[PDB]
Amino acid sequence: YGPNQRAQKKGDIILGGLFPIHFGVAAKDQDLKSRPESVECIRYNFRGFRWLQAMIFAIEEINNSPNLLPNMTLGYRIFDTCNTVSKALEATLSFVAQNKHIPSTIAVVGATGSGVSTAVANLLGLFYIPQVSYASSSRLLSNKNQFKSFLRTIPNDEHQATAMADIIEYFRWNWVGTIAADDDYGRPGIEKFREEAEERDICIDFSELISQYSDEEEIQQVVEVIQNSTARVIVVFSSGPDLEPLIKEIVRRNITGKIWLASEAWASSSLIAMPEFFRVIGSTIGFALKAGQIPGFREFLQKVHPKKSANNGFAKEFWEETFNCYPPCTGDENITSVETPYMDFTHLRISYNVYLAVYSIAHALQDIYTCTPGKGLFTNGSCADIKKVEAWQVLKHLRHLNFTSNMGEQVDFDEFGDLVGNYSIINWHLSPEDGSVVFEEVGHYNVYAKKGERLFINENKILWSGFSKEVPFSNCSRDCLPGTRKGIIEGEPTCCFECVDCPDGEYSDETDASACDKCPEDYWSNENHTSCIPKQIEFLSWTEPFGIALTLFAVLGIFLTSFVLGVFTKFRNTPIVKATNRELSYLLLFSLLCCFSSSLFFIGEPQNWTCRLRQPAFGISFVLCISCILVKTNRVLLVFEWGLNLQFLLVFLCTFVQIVICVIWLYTAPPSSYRNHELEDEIIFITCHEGSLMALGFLIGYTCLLAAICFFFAFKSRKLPENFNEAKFITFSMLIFFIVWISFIPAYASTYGKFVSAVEVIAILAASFGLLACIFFNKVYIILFKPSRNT
Amino acid sequence: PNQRAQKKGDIILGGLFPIHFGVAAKDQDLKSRPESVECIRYNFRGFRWLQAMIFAIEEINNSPNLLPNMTLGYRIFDTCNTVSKALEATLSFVAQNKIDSPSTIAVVGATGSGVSTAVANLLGLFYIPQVSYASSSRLLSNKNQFKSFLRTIPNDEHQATAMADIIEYFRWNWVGTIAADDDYGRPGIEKFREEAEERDICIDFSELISQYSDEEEIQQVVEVIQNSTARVIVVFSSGPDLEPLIKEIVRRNITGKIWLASEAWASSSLIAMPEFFRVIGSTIGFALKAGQIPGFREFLQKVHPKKSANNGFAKEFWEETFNCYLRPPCTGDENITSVETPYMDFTHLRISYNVYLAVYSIAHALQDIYTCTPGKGLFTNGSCADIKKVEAWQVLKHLRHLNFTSNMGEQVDFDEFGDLVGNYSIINWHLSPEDGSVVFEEVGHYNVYAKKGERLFINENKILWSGFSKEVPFSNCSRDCLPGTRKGIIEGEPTCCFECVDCPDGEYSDETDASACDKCPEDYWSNENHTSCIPKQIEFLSWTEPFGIALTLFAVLGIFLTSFVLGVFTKFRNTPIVKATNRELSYLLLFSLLCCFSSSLFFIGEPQNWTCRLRQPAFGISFVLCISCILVKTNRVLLVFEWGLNLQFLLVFLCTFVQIVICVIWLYTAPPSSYRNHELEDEIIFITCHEGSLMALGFLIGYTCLLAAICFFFAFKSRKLPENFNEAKFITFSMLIFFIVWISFIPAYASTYGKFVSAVEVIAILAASFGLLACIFFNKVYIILFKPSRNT
Ligand SMILES: *[C@@H]1O[C@H](CO)[C@@H](O[C@@H]2O[C@H](CO)[C@@H](O)[C@H](O)[C@H]2NC(C)=O)[C@H](O)[C@H]1NC(C)=O
Ligand SMILES: *[C@@H]1O[C@H](CO)[C@@H](O[C@@H]2O[C@H](CO)[C@@H](O)[C@H](O)[C@H]2NC(C)=O)[C@H](O)[C@H]1NC(C)=O
Ligand SMILES: *[C@@H]1O[C@H](CO)[C@@H](O[C@@H]2O[C@H](CO)[C@@H](O)[C@H](O)[C@H]2NC(C)=O)[C@H](O)[C@H]1NC(C)=O
Ligand SMILES: *[C@@H]1O[C@H](CO)[C@@H](O[C@@H]2O[C@H](CO)[C@@H](O)[C@H](O)[C@H]2NC(C)=O)[C@H](O)[C@H]1NC(C)=O
Ligand SMILES: C[C@@H](N[C@H]1CCN(c2ccc(CC(=O)O)cc2)C1)c1cccc2ccccc12
Ligand SMILES: C[C@@H](N[C@H]1CCN(c2ccc(CC(=O)O)cc2)C1)c1cccc2ccccc12
Ligand SMILES: N[C@@H](Cc1c[nH]c2ccccc12)C(=O)O
Ligand SMILES: N[C@@H](Cc1c[nH]c2ccccc12)C(=O)O
Ligand SMILES: *[C@@H]1O[C@H](CO)[C@@H](O)[C@H](O)[C@H]1NC(C)=O
Ligand SMILES: *[C@@H]1O[C@H](CO)[C@@H](O)[C@H](O)[C@H]1NC(C)=O
Ligand SMILES: *[C@@H]1O[C@H](CO)[C@@H](O)[C@H](O)[C@H]1NC(C)=O
Ligand SMILES: *[C@@H]1O[C@H](CO)[C@@H](O)[C@H](O)[C@H]1NC(C)=O
Ligand SMILES: *[C@@H]1O[C@H](CO)[C@@H](O)[C@H](O)[C@H]1NC(C)=O
Ligand SMILES: *[C@@H]1O[C@H](CO)[C@@H](O)[C@H](O)[C@H]1NC(C)=O
Ligand SMILES: [Ca+2]
Ligand SMILES: [Ca+2]
Ligand SMILES: [Ca+2]
Ligand SMILES: [Ca+2]
Ligand SMILES: [Ca+2]
Ligand SMILES: [Ca+2]
Ligand SMILES: [Cl-]
Ligand SMILES: [Cl-]
Repeated sequence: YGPNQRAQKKGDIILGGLFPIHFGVAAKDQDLKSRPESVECIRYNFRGFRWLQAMIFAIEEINNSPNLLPNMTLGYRIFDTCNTVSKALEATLSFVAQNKHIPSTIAVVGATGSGVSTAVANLLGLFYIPQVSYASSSRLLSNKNQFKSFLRTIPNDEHQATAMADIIEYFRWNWVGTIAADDDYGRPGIEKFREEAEERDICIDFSELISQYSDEEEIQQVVEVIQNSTARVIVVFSSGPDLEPLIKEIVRRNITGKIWLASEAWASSSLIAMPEFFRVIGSTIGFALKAGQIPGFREFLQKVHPKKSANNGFAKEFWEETFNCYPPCTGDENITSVETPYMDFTHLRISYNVYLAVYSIAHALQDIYTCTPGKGLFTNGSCADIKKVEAWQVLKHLRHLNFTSNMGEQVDFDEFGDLVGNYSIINWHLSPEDGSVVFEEVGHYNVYAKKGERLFINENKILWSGFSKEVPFSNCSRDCLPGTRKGIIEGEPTCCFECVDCPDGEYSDETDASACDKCPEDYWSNENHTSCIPKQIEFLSWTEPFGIALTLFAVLGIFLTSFVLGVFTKFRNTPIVKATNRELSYLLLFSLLCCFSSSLFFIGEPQNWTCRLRQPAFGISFVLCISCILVKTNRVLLVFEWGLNLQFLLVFLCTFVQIVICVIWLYTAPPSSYRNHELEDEIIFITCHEGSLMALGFLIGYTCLLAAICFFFAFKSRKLPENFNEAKFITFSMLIFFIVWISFIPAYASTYGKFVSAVEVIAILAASFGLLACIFFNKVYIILFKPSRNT
Repeated sequence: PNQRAQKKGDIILGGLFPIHFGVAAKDQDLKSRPESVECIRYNFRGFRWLQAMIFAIEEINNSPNLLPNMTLGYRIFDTCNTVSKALEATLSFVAQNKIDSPSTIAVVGATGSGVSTAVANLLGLFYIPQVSYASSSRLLSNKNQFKSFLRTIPNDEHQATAMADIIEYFRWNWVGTIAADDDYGRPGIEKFREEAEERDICIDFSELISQYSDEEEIQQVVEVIQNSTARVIVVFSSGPDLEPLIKEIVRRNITGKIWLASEAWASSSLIAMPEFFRVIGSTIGFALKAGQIPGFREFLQKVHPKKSANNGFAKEFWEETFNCYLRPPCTGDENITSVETPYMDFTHLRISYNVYLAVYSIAHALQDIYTCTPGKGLFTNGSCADIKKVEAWQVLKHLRHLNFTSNMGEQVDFDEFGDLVGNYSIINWHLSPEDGSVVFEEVGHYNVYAKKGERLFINENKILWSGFSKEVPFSNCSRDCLPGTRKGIIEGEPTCCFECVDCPDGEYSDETDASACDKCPEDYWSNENHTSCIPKQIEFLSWTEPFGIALTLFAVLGIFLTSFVLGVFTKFRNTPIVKATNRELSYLLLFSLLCCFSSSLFFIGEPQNWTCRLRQPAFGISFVLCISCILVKTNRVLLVFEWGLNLQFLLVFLCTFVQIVICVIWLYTAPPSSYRNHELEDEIIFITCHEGSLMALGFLIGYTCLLAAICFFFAFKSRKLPENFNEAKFITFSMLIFFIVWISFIPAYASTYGKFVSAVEVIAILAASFGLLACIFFNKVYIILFKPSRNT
């Protein structure tokens, strides 16, 4: 006969009912020293009584409506579960009694716990009795090979975990921790969330299991792992009662920084949503089912009375727990005078599910009632009769039930027995009028939209941590700027890293970089390694300051030479001084002008033209000059041997020799004007590799031997003072030439491109200048100052 | 139910065994009234288990001491591995208590964690002891919900720990998981995921299966298995819930993986088939420890459908064995020893022993109830119960405090969670050479009593991989990191597969699998392979150095020449024939030159503050002395312009001090610093000497050069006064050589590093002073060695 505290009402058809009027049982572990007696449940739950009242109201409204099942009445045998499996199981045993004078229940609306409903459906489905639950939302109840006769008016919990992952990815967090009740409601949900979050590149720090029967040390361990971690977001998948101990311990230890992502079961629970817990838990964003509309329901709630309820048996205990009677009292108080979750509501969510379940079973019964004897759902097109209806026929009609909810909706269960709905997203607020926690809706989750466009959050209503209004930071490691790269911290997950600076020559312009990048050769990483500033190029320039000095020196040399040439041109036909060789004079002067001009080739970038011309350019020009001044010496060879052609002919041997060398590189290995940087790695010199070294040596040596013979012959006879004994002058000249080159070799041996070229040009320009000077200074002086030209 | 094994007695036990493997797959669309479902495939192992229970019961009934005059009856049913059959059997068990709101006292068995949960939810309602023998889920240890559930099989958390330990023992880190979607696979796989994740082991994929998943789910699972690179696959499932996946695997011929079997299917007969074995090679599984039930086999060899009225399962057993009918009509004369079945083709009793132990434990609980004495009982006030009217909760209370010895001499004692622990044997699938059946050879041990870390013990010499090879396959996400490289993140992949990037020059990485390169200190530099660093190159002139050798020999030759000429004078040193000049000035100049030369001693090795801060000013003073001496050497027309010739000495001993002045300044203002510098080479450390005070060196050098310059001007302007070979010209040419050398040598000092800088400096000095000495003496020495014409 089941328990004695129950709600009961007769009728042709009887429906079952399991509601959590209490919260749990008295935890007195029977040591079995005596016969174990029936355990007792302890706490009270006004929400559960609201649900039971909703079911009773639905049945009464069905019995009152004249169209749905006329000339037939609905009865019920509603029991209490106290949220435990033992009570539900004894109740269901009282249900299926007559199967194998007692009424035979045809349908069961209840089992609000996914652990409770599992154990109930295991037993009901053995007799094929339809069980229409309203609040059990575990996914395991979708295995229609196990629970053959289980339907539910509440959506499955897959979309809830998906929505949790979507919310976490929307605020751009990647470091969270998960808590789930060690039950059939938290385990599968947390596993689904784990996979959905790992596929979205989200890292999970810790994962713990709790329960209302967990001892104190395990709660200590959980609080420790919560405190010892850096994750700010905590995804809780549990119900009110199985969460209350952890909340009490967290309030006692005063952990304040975290953010709670509430699941639907406890996001609106009065056990948790109280101010003293609110000050500590801070910000909670949770889900909620869609509201309902049961017109005329409040006026039914306001009529509950202990004496006017013979059918209802829990009304007495309700009166007691709400007024503390039997301190005996009157029984004529007002339910509106005290504030309890009973009528302190604005949106009916689970009560609407109970209403809908009762109405769906009534509609299946009507469907069986309005049959046509030819188009039935059973074998041979036959159909069943409502006077001897059995449970399996009602199950058959429920599987194919498809009707219209008074809100103008379509109600029809899937092939997995469940419905589907679109969640509201609420965020906990503190009412400035009362102090109580009030749930304000801030977002929506439509599950029909395509994957990726389902969530809609209105961020300006979310109140963060009570005061501030910017999204808190809950990443593992700080995201560091461009110029740096991620660096593995071994042991830690893929979301936690250090970041190391990029070396020079590599850059990174992106945030969250995986590696730095080498830029092309003529580019180089800048001072912040964020962008390769185009590199600089090494060579002498014309606007260059020291290049300016050099070029002005060259111009002055040419000016002096040409002006002296013109001054001669005054006396150019007064052989008074031209007792020397006129043509040799002009030739030497022009050779010097051109050698000077050669410096044109050392002030800018070398194209093959520039380099391979300039170098041999000096060669020929200076060699001409030297040979000319040399032949300027006494005619000893002429004395030893058809016009003076000889003199010209003489020079026009030596010259060719070196012109010879030029042509060789013209077709063997001409110098290469190319870019070189390997010795600087930051700036690219533009140098000119010698075409054939030893052949340059040969050239220079030939020239120096010509100069050396000139030197020897000018000195050895340097003491024959003819017209101021220019032997000595030219000797001193050739020696200056020697010394300059000598001393300047080192620099050429120990320097890069730029100053190498600069020193080379200085050397040449100045040496030729000195030659010209040493040869003319005296003569010009005398023929400008002492016009004593008779001998 | 109708078919059952029933025997009467004073005390009744219950049993639940999977005689069949499952029910006939047929979906009732409920067009008609549903009827009793039927079971399809036979299970000889379950029948051996049932026979073990019956054998234990009858043997206890035959013992004189254990339950002396009592009698044990039993009512054994079949679960068909489904929940509905078990639940209707249970409803048949609790009929006596159900009528409150043939009473059994205890039930032995569920065989399945789902069946166990569904049964214990109902049995714990009446406090009836349920002693399972194979239910190994961890959810049944929650004694707040399953009050009266005891099991004689170890829990399955140690099994997940053992699997993680095996994986980290064979050095794998890229694995994948498969689980049955029931109360046995899900908790085990979650526990293994935790245990692996804490050991830094990666899990590539994670799937769920069941015997009811249709072709598309299995195809998606096989796609996930194939499109991955993990070789090791852990499987937490039973035989039936794994058979479809195995069929699909053997059809698609996936033939590369390594299977880590859980206990349920490691020794299963549905999976251990020779045809499946070709593609499921290299199977490594767990097993319970063997038992000894003496006299069991002979009891098995007596089954017969006629002489078994208590047992009812014998008829279908014979029909399934001989494939007969009681199509060809059957006859009770066959030989159960002829056909080969999982019934009698066994070698170790592992789950039959658990049934034996469960029955014996219930018997010993009843015994403890029986040999109790008043005042020493366990119930209220020390009171004790009567065995002739024993109730279920009393046997439960006695079972919680049960402690006895097995037939093998071990201590059976249920933990406070109602489960006794045991070791694990570790087997590996082999192929029998004779017939061809799969043979399970024991290759390892797992002791749960040893401390964490030294529990596993594998014998590598017996494991054979893939049938032919004998080296452990490679199943890592990425190949290892060789020395000289470092790990590099791939943005999307998990932590255990990376890339290999090279350490830059200046950093090395000797360790394998290094997360970052290390920079060697100031003294060292990376190798070529960036493996270890070697010391950075030092930079300075050395004495054994070749060019240092050339320099030092030049210095020695200079000193030799000077000193030899000094001695040659010493011959004529008192013949003022040539000494018409100033004797003492002569000696002073010669000594100054010898010492300036000797100064070169300070440019051939590393500078200590001594060396640098002495050498530099060393040249200063020595050469300045020499210059002033030769200078004063010119006739003092200034002296005429101006008590002994002290004046001359005094003269010089002004100028000198000036520069000695400068020295003392750096002596206490900023003396040069002999330090190491490398920033311009980064590979070899020069050992240079930063100037103490630059502009003051400039002042010093300038003072010296102005002295030289006045000497030059005065020697030339009068360079045409040929007194004793007009040495005015000689000394002028000298001072000019000095000038030219310094001029031309400035550039190198301006454009070079340490080493050749010092070398050029020393060359310059040495040679210049040499030339001075020469230009001043060559002629005079020549004449007084060759033309001794000294009269005027
Ligand atoms: C925490 O880490 C995540 C990445 O794991 C960051 O999310 C990125 O945010 C930027 C800016 O919106 C996006 O461009 C990226 O696409 C995001 N990454 C991914 C994978 O979507 C997040 O910004 C970090 N949190 C903070 C405060 O910076
Ligand atoms: C799913 O959430 C969405 C959000 O409103 C609801 O879909 C809307 O319903 C109304 C009426 O059909 C339309 O005006 C909107 O256009 C719909 N939005 C979209 C994107 O289609 C819907 O009501 C929710 N699901 C249920 C069963 O109510
Ligand atoms: C599990 O672990 C070992 C088996 O390897 C058993 O301990 C050994 O038992 C024998 C005899 O009992 C001793 O001689 C050894 O010294 C033991 N070895 C160690 C390391 O202790 C142990 O008995 C097994 N546990 C059970 C319940 O059988
Ligand atoms: C696969 O990855 C693991 C992870 O390191 C490697 O394990 C290492 O193996 C060497 C050799 O014994 C050990 O010295 C290391 O200590 C191990 N690493 C860790 C963190 O324990 C393994 O070597 C890799 N597989 C192969 C074939 O190289
Ligand atoms: C401008 C100069 N040539 C310069 C530039 C190219 N050449 C050179 C020398 C040395 C090295 C490296 C080394 O050996 O250390 C590389 C190049 C020396 C020149 C012009 C005309 C006639 C010359 C007659 C005689 C010497 C020079 C002459
Ligand atoms: C050995 C030499 N001193 C050398 C070495 C140190 N000093 C120096 C010069 C220039 C720079 C950098 C720059 O300005 O480019 C750095 C150091 C020049 C010396 C010895 C004795 C008397 C001297 C009298 C006059 C000049 C030199 C004298
Ligand atoms: N889905 C919840 C049931 C539930 C929904 N809302 C609730 C509110 C309070 C308690 C329980 C619930 C479960 O599986 O347990
Ligand atoms: N322990 C398994 C059942 C099991 C163990 N060993 C077995 C051998 C054969 C069949 C089933 C089993 C479970 O929890 O369900
Ligand atoms: C709890 O922690 C917060 C952190 O600031 C602090 O403000 C508050 O005073 C603490 N309250 C108690 C009771 O410790
Ligand atoms: C309760 O008492 C009466 C009867 O219900 C009602 O009119 C009254 O408004 C209620 N009291 C309050 C404070 O609302
Ligand atoms: C049944 O479902 C269809 C569409 O699915 C809808 O048109 C109809 O209104 C539903 N109800 C009935 C009674 O057909
Ligand atoms: C199956 O896989 C194995 C290994 O690749 C190969 O030898 C064999 O040919 C494949 N096909 C069949 C039918 O076995
Ligand atoms: C047949 O039964 C008996 C056992 O007593 C014996 O002849 C023999 O063992 C059995 N046959 C075979 C092949 O074992
Ligand atoms: C259990 O039995 C053994 C053998 O009598 C004994 O050693 C032990 O003390 C007993 N009690 C416990 C708690 O083990
Ligand atoms: Ca309930
Ligand atoms: Ca990923
Ligand atoms: Ca609640
Ligand atoms: Ca780790
Ligand atoms: Ca079973
Ligand atoms: Ca099996
Ligand atoms: Cl509600
Ligand atoms: Cl076995």
